[PDB]
Amino acid sequence: MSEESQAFQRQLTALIGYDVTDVSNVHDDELEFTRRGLVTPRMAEVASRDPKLYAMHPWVTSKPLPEYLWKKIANNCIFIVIHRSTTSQTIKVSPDDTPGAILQSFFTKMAEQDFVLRVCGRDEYLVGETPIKNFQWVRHCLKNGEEIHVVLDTPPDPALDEVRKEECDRKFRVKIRGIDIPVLPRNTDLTVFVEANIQHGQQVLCQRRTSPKPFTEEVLWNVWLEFSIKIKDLPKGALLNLQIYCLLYYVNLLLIDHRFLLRRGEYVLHMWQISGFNADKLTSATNPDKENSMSISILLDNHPIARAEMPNQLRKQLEAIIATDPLNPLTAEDKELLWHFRYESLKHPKAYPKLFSSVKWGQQEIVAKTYQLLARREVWDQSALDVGLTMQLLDCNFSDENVRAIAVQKLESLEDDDVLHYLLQLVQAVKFEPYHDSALARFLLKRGLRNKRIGHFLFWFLRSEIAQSRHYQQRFAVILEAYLRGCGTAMLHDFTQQVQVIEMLQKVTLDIKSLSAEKYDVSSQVISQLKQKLENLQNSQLPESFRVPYDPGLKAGALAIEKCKVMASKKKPLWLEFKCADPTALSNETIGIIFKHGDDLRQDMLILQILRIMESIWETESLDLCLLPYGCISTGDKIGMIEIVKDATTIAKIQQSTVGNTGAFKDEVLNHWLKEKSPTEEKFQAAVERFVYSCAGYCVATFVLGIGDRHNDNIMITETGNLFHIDFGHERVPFVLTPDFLFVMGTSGKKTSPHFQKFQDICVKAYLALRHHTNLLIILFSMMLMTGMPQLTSKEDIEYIRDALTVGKNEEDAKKYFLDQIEVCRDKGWTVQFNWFLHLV
Ligand SMILES: Cc1nc(N)ncc1-c1nc(N2CCOCC2)c2sc(CN3CCN(S(C)(=O)=O)CC3)cc2n1
Repeated sequence: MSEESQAFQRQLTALIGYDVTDVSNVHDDELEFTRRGLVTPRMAEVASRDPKLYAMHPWVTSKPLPEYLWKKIANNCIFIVIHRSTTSQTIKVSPDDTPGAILQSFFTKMAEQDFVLRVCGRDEYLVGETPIKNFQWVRHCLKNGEEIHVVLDTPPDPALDEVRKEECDRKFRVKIRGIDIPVLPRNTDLTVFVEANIQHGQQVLCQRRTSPKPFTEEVLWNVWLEFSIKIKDLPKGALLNLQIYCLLYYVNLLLIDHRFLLRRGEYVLHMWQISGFNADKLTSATNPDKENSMSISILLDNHPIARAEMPNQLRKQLEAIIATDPLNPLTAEDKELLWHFRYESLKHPKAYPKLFSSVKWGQQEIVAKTYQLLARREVWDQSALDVGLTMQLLDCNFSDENVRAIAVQKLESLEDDDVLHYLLQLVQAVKFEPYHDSALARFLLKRGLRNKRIGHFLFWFLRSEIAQSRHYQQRFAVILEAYLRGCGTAMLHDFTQQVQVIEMLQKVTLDIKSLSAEKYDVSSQVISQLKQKLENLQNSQLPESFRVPYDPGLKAGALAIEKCKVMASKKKPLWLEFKCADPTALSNETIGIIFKHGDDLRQDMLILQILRIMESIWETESLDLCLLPYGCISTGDKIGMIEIVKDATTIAKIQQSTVGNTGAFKDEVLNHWLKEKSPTEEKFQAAVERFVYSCAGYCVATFVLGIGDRHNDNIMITETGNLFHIDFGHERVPFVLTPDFLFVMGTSGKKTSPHFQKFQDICVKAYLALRHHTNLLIILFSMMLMTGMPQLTSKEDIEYIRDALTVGKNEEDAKKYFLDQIEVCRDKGWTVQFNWFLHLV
């Protein structure tokens, strides 16, 4: 390597948080093979992308402009203000106008083709052949009733984006020699055995055990486990799962490797423990900690890898099967039915998941017929993209390259707008890939290199996992390094600044938790310290500026120390606020961010993101439920940052405001509070207006996910009437619709107001509109559970959501069912709200 070539990797490693060159936690070369694998897709994409558009990353959408935003223009005319030094002219514009089309208009109307229309305050540009109606920023503006302010400045230089110059029939069998652990201790000497399983996509193909022996730090068997599957019947991506019961430890090994070579020889694998089903169990990675872990020792010794129409009534039997949720499990009679009629099943795209689950992948001949089936793909290829189907075929139930590859094929037609919607879940879905290199891994790579916004979020999502997942940090690290090597020095520089900032801040956050009561209230001595230490960074540490990781358009400047604090929580998160480093920004409002250690924010991200998906699903049907999914990025182990929504108050505090007698609750306060924060009667009804939708919004969403049973503290509202929930870190009620809410709406205990009619009316559309994507939500959710929560019941836990969405019912029985939830609120008022801790001591 070149000397300076090695100062780079060094750079890359500290941007990643893992050393992708290290080879001390491998027993083969699949990861290095995969660094090399991706060089071609990396370069292929770097080469093909437009320098000048990649530079500006215009945020754009082909979707139609929703009905609700259409009424927001009663004139087929849009007002775009333009700024240059002092003065600023305003220009009438048409929804269909174009950036070029108005730079030209601007010059004409003025008593040249080498500038650009940027936004004030942001690195967000209005550039390229898009209708102005189709720029995200513009659609966001019309929503909130804000003028569209744009500065005329010169395009950024593609030079800065430059990328550094790239330089038998034998039954299979396995010999278990022994296990070994440095220190077992627990209590009683329960016997112990191994469980050797041959798995494909969680499907078990075969199973064997060893004579149970009482637990001792060393245990030797020398035993050959004689499997039933034939060496030649082994399918690609087939794991030898090895397990230790007394379930204490597990480890995996791909039996067929990354060059289609059957595995062979001695292996000494270091096993993972079990914390007092989920995707960590599937990992091909071994435990880096070779000092404390249990160890299994094994030996392989065993290469290649080369008409008629249905009756009228089975057809119906089949169509029934195909017409059922992603969970409703298949019986052998189902499975044999889908298979005998592979070809009729193939004419229906929605059958595909179920159909490829009906494959016996422990048989060369039947896998072989499957690929023939995949060959003749005319009908799948033609179909519209169902992100649901696509995702179901990427989950843990499929471990065949070819199945998975045809799903990723289907993603290719997603525009960035949508890639951003599903990016997080796709990145988590990489966990279910048998092999480090993969269609999906290469697709995520392509799309981040093609679009700086996707590149940005892709970086954090990957860095988030590497940082806190030993099971997958290796595989993800290889993919990030892949990314980082083609994003350009422009971006590499932003990531370096961002990584600096957050690391300094995370120092400050933990040092503050250590110095404070186990929970009780911030001392004055903390307020001193916190402000003191921030100033101690504000000088010659904190970089000048940095992109806000949850909003990469926004560049934070210097801290506003006066406005910083430690939050009186229980953990001690930081309430930090920054000046905006952009002078062009037509405001003085700071950029608030919270920094928390002690909550696993990955759950929060996952939830915030589903929330976004919901908001776009209602977009498809012309509905706007005014959610407020604030930004929240996970950065490390139980540690990350959070956006501060401006001018929002907890509902707890608006109640607790008036005495706040631990729980004496009054129905009047909210509506009063709104008028206080509303100077004119005008802006008030607009607040009541929003509340209705915002409230309606969260009632539906919150219920569906089964996180609707929450305390006051964790629900906030803006001075401007937007209600929202927070803190989605992990008798009853369906959701929170307290009498104080209903008061704003007009009701007061088993009555009906004009606005409450409205409320119900909204909720029902919203509930119905979501059921139009039942499949989508069931798959997103269940994937959430496997890759995001603790170890879950791969039946019991997920089952809730099916019920919530009232699967297998008509719209009436379902609308009814929801209205009944509305009622269980009006029957319990404050009771569990009041019950929300009456427990304290
Ligand atoms: C902590 C946390 N963890 C997780 N995972 N998720 C969310 C939150 C979270 N986020 C908040 N945001 C501020 C508004 O924008 C959105 C975020 C707030 S405000 C609050 C009310 N408070 C403001 C006043 N103070 S104080 C005196 O500490 O400043 C009490 C807390 C508690 C709270 N908790």
